[PDB]
Amino acid sequence: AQFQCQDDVKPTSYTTEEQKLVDQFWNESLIYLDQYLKALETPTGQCKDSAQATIQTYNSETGKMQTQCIMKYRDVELVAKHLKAVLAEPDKAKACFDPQKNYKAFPLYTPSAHVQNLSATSKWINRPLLTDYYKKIGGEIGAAGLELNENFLEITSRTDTTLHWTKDVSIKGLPTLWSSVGWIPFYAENPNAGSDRFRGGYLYAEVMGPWGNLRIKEIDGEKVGAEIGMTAQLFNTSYPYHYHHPQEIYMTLTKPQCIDQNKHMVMHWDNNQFKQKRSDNGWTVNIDGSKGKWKKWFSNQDPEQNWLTYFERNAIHAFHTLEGCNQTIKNSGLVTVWARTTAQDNNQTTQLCRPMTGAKDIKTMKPEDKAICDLDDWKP
Ligand SMILES: [Zn+2]
Repeated sequence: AQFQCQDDVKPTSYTTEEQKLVDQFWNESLIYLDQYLKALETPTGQCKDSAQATIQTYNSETGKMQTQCIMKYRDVELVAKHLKAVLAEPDKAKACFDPQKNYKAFPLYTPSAHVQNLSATSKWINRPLLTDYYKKIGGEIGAAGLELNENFLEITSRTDTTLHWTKDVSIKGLPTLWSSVGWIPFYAENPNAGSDRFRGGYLYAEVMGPWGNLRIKEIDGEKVGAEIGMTAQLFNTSYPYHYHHPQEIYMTLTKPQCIDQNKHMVMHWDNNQFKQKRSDNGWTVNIDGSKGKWKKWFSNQDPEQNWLTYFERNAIHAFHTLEGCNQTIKNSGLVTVWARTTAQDNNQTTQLCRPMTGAKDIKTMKPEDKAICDLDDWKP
């Protein structure tokens, strides 16, 4: 196959010892990608040819969860094809690999000096520390950021990888990958993103994709859609209702301490539990989960049974860690393998829904508060 790298991939020269730090990063990236591919293709549940993914947590017609074999989505098949191409010719793919040591597009971080010391690669890359970043921010957002990032290793290690992976893709098994990939406090500065604690308590990182360490534009002329990485969300937070054009895949790593520690919702935008009004080339979706009505909509996440979900375009979703033993645990959260399948078409923006009662209630958003989601049409 012929690989074309993204535009911001600038060939570079490494010293002998530098090249060893890049190679360990690269080898664990390949393991991660290979395990990702096996997780897509290995049959689970009642699916014969690929993994069984949740696609709606509440189907309005059956009143039950709704499911699909994930490789039936053409975009997922293409991700699998391009991962196979990478794994078959890794020296060619490596030309598109960059540790992002001096990456200009925006700041990338390492949680803490403790995480930085898990690998010589991370120490050499020497990203800014999130512990420093949140100490400067201060306030309730900083307090949450410090809690998450000072305990990042313990939170991201509380994972059970033995059921749907054949290798430990967590920070314990791939410490160079997890300590060296660029972590992003994506909501720390977003005044629309719900509570202060959720904002300081959220992180994601990208291994492969238009902003990852592996940045392939095209393989054999096909636009590479795959965007693959990981997320960490601190316990006792609620990720507000949100949606976007690109399809999305989540694989739950966290082993929960109660069945309902980590709840998620995924609902198709035209699900009859919501109210939809056509807007200008879009839809206004009103969500009313008040007075207990939201509970039907949320399902528990765990790394054995309910480990995999697939989000069709503009599907409304939420990640909720307020219930149950979230009022009792510490140094915990929700950690996942995260991916999108169509990162190079349509609008990549993660859209946040807004409270029906206006901006005054952003900081208390949770599944029971009424919300409005302003969806936009996407291109066929
Ligand atoms: Zn999403």
